Amino acid sequence: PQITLWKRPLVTIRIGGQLKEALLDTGADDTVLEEMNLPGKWKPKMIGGIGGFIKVRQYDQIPIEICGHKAIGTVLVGPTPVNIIGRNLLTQIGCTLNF
Amino acid sequence: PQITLWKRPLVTIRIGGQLKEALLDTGADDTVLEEMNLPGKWKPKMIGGIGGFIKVRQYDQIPIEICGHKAIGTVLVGPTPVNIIGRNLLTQIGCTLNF
Ligand SMILES: CC[C@H](C)CN(C[C@@H](O)[C@H](Cc1ccccc1)NC(=O)OC[C@H](C)C(=O)OC)S(=O)(=O)c1ccc(OC)cc1
Repeated sequence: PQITLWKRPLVTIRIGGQLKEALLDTGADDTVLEEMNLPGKWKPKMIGGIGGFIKVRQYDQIPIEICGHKAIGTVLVGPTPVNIIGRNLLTQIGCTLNF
Repeated sequence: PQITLWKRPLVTIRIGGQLKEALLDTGADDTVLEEMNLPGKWKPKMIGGIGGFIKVRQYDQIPIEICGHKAIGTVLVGPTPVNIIGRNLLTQIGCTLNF
């Protein structure tokens, strides 16, 4: 598909047995999801953006389906105001910027 | 061009006669550049990201040439972690997401 940018590029993702709305975010190196109690091991991490840093939990090898395209990789979980699909998963679903 | 996402989508922009590197950021509503001087009146504004809120200066109707494509629109200036081209200008240059 092609997604224009008049509005936020929110799409449906499926992770850990839940469907969620998330931004397709070319400015995000990593994928950052709203607080959720995912199973398995994790590592603490702090990530920085506008306003400063937040603390997140890094889960690896998590299956995430994005608009019917399967992905698997690292997901960071923490108190973000929006779910963010970052480049680590965008590349896996074949996403490019075009102009 | 078509830009893949295995690396950060950084491009050269021209603004006020100066060349800068900036990130094509589909998760940013607005364009925000690190501290710099721009001519004309500005309005104080606050914007919020993953780490909270910052104060910025809002300059309106500013020409920016982004990887050879012309835009004229709102540019925020303040303590962003990196130079960001957001959707307000991405739309002007005809940028879409494709997968
Ligand atoms: C440093 C470049 C940018 C700021 C990184 N961020 C991605 C941005 O696309 C980020 C995504 C986001 C949107 C809304 C609320 C919170 C986050 N955009 C963002 O902060 O936009 C804030 C507002 C809406 C704006 O337009 O400001 C100019 S991030 O902070 O969300 C982020 C940081 C590290 C990551 O992985 C290491 C992933 C995401």
